[PDB]
Amino acid sequence: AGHMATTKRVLYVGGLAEEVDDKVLHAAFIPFGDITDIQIPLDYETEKHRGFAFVEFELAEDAAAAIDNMNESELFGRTIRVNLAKPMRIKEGSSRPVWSDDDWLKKFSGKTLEENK
Amino acid sequence: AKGNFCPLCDKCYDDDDYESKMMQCGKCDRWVHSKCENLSDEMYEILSNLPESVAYTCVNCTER
Ligand SMILES: [Zn+2]
Ligand SMILES: [Zn+2]
Repeated sequence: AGHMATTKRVLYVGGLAEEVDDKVLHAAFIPFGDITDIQIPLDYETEKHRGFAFVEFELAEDAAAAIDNMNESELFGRTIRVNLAKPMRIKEGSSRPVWSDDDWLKKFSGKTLEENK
Repeated sequence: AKGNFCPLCDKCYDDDDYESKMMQCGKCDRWVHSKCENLSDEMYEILSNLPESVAYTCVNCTER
């Protein structure tokens, strides 16, 4: 295993089933170290997530253990993905997210950069 | 209902809202301070700038 940086902030999670909630992400992410926040964004018409969420650790070292082990983990009968989410701090006050992992969140909305202005 | 304001604290629509990192809900018009939601500043900016199809909602459009 390995990573681009250790970080000390929030980290990304994906490949989740819509049945996943913060209680599933907490029980699966707590064995490497203490967690302090978890939130799941939802689709406005169904109140379900598209298999993507966020998690925050109380320690920087235990967050590096999450990306090193949970990236091979499985939930609800399907594989999941985990990675850093610090190198995507939004440039709010100058522009919207279009230059990092936050750009693929826009590609996830459905391309959208063909109308960005 | 649960009030047209942040139910997680006694603060209101006061002028301090600029550093309170406030956000509007996406299926109702209520505003909330993101600091009472235990959200980090970067965490707030992400879930605030998430797409119009999928995003975070207030304590009455979803349980948290
Ligand atoms: Zn508040
Ligand atoms: Zn709402």
